[PDB]
Amino acid sequence: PKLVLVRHGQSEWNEKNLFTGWVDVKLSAKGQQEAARAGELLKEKKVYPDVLYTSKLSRAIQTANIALEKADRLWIPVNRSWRLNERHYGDLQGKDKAETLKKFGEEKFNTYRRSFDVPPPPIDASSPFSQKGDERYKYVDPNVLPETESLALVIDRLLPYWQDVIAKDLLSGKTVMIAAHGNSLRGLVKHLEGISDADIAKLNIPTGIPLVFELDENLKPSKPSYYLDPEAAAAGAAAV
Amino acid sequence: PKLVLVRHGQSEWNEKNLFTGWVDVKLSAKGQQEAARAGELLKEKKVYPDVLYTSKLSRAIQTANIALEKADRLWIPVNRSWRLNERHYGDLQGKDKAETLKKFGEEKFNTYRRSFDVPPPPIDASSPFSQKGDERYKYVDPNVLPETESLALVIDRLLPYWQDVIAKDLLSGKTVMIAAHGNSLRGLVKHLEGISDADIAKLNIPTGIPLVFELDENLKPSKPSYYLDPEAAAAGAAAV
Amino acid sequence: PKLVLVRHGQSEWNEKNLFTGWVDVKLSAKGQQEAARAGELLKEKKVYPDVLYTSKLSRAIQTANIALEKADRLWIPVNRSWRLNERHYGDLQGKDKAETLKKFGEEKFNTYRRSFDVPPPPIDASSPFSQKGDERYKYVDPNVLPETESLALVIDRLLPYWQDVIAKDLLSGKTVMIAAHGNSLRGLVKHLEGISDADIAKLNIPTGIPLVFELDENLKPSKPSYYLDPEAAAAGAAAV
Amino acid sequence: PKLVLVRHGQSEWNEKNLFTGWVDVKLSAKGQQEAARAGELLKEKKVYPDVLYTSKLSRAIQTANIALEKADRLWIPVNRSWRLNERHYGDLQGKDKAETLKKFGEEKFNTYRRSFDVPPPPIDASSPFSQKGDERYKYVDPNVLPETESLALVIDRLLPYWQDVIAKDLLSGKTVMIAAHGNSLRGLVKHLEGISDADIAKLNIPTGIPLVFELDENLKPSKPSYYLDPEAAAAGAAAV
Repeated sequence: PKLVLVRHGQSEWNEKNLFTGWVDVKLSAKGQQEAARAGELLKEKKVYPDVLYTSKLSRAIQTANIALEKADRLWIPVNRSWRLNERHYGDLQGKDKAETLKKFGEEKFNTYRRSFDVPPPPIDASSPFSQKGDERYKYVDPNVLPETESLALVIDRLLPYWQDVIAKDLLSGKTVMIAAHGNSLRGLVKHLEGISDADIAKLNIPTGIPLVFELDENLKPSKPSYYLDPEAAAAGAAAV
Repeated sequence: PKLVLVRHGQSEWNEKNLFTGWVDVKLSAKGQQEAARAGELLKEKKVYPDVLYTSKLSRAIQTANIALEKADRLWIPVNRSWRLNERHYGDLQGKDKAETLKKFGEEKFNTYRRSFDVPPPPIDASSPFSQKGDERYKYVDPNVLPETESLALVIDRLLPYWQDVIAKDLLSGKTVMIAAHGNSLRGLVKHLEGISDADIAKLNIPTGIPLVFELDENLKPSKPSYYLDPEAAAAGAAAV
Repeated sequence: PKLVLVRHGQSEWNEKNLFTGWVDVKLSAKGQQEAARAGELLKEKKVYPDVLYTSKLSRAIQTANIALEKADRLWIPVNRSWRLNERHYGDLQGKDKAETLKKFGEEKFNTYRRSFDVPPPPIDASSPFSQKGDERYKYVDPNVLPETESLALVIDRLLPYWQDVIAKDLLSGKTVMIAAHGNSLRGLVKHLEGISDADIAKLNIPTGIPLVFELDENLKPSKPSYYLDPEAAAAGAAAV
Repeated sequence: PKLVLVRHGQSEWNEKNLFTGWVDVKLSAKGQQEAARAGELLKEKKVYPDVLYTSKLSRAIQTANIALEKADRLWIPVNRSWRLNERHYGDLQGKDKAETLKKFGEEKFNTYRRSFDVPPPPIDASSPFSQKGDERYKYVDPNVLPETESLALVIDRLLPYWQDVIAKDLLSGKTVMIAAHGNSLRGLVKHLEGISDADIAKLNIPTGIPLVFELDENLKPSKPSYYLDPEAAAAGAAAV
């Protein structure tokens, strides 16, 4: 089976230096161009997805819609799940990254941003940046929607969706495309590749360049994953 | 329940004067702006669909994607069906409308364009504009795909989808949005309003302006349908 | 692909000589044994369905449940639809077949029972045997539910389900089993085999014996259909 | 919302004293009678489920089919998931309970049978009682299918199904019926009622008597759960 992962490009809050998490902000103008590039790469390299999965956040959905327009595959069915959403940033949602760094110090800042298992403080329900009660989550058990998450917790809520729903299409022979976010894709890669809890902190997935996995019958990589544009495939950080 | 209908704006072949039918062309630049306007009207009139239905033709899917981005409702579930597709134009697909008019004369040309039950001539299998074997229809019974259609035949294949699938959402209390095509929407409007076979030749649905039906528990209009921009009505522009 | 059709065995009103149609009666004791036999034949002939389709009438659902228990395939997915329902018998539902014969004469009685296109008289709304407002049809467009049907009308409402939903499973390589009724299966067999309007009045499908179609990629029979117990064929018993 | 839980009655292996786990054995004759009683109780007490969820194990599916036949609600849609299956008994699958008790001692026997978090030893893939490769699990990620489970592990794989799928129907206003097994229902009850890790070991759910939960908008009990037949509702053990 073949799995294609696309991380959305810059959002309007990334350009203003604000932590986003589950706040539903749109792509910036550069983000829209990165999505177009992703779709041009699917077309140039002839990777034609049969089914699309997205999160419930607009920035990843806009990305997929632009990419699939460029790759001429807009007609494919689409499924969306909260379990592919970005990590919830707790009380850091809506805060300035430079102001947060000065407030907490580099140590705490880097623990919140990149520890495997230390989540940022929980957000308050009265906060304007809380998603409690948002309409797009009204049919999910209200007790499972997070008030903060670490990457470990993202993985725990992402896996069951991979196991029962995405895997069914891969095992049926479909090429699946996932349009999602930095932490939810980092979580999935950790799982497929078997990256340790300590090393995953160092993994970065460039924005806007599709990552392909060729998997065998047990859904394990049959060869190393590869980006559709290796040169551009970025290891030099954007912000991290 | 509430139903919102949106006809896509101008396609790239409408700009070039060619009959499109099931050929999968994209929106022109004007078409894209008409889609954004439909989205602005949804947002301005506070009409917020809970589920989207599109045909399998890119021009309607692009229209919904742009509209829902402007209405800020990109997260809603999306279902697609061939039964919402434009009428299949048979052997006229890919043909110049002026040349066709010169070749068949006014009388035959307006019959093919607007009779209720006389279809255009069947497309040939060789034709570069036939959709036989197209990947997006591979899971439908091959025997039901049309080689040509009249409005009457469009209605016969649309209604079973309306009866079991769209009706289920409407009867469950969802606001449903349909992004589709001139003849498939004319077909549906003929059914909801009880317009005679003689009279729907005169019905035209403007491009890019959402048409709202408020329906009762029997799925019959409880009040007249209305456009979200009544002033801008009339489809007599861009071809009468 | 492979399709397996099973007509339910005798209902409790068939035993009492009453026209059933959409009235939801249960299997008789004999009917239950006929369902177990169909299951034994599936298991003995190694025909193992991957998905089950039933109507919304208990007698066909009970039949599938007993059969699949005997074939050891109870875990497969199950889909139900009103479009697989028996023909609606109009004002004849709940009526004694002998008394009806005495009241309309042979000629009118055999037309109603077996013409292709003359339906029985419409049921009245008062009737204790009408299904109007029945909870199991509450999510279908109320306007499409029948007040009476002929075989021709059964075929018109069955085919769209066959074309989009059952065909999708067959074209995906699933073996599909349908547990349904004499007229809905006669309707489907007329379509697959190309039996004329004059000739399907003579087609009878025995109760409880699975009928197998081996179909090609166009969903046309690639070889003659066959029963799993050819010897026991003929539906001339329990009414000719 | 209203949730109804039914534990299946005796299987053919329970009567022979063998641990079952995921081995797919059928109900005994007493088990079939207990299922009929469950359905008679739904009818007598007027609890009419709108949707059914079952595991992928025949004993729970047969239970539901018999119960729904007695309550006259066979037409309701049906969904099945491996996540509602019984606890996998690891290497104890297929072993005699008395022979296992003498082999291990009461201490180890009771840890394996009722500890919250100590699973029995893993089963071998070559064992005849292993479910690795079984056809009904072929579309699930092969890496998540267990080789042994404790109740803690059952709960971890059951919860995501409850959170996204079952909860959606409860939140949509449907009365849901779950037909499942002792440990998967004990897991769900632990979660809804907030029973501690140490106390859940003592919880027993009688076979064949529906347990009803009346839940509020956050899916928490609005009043204590109750059995449809309190007297019979058994606390005196069957085997435990």
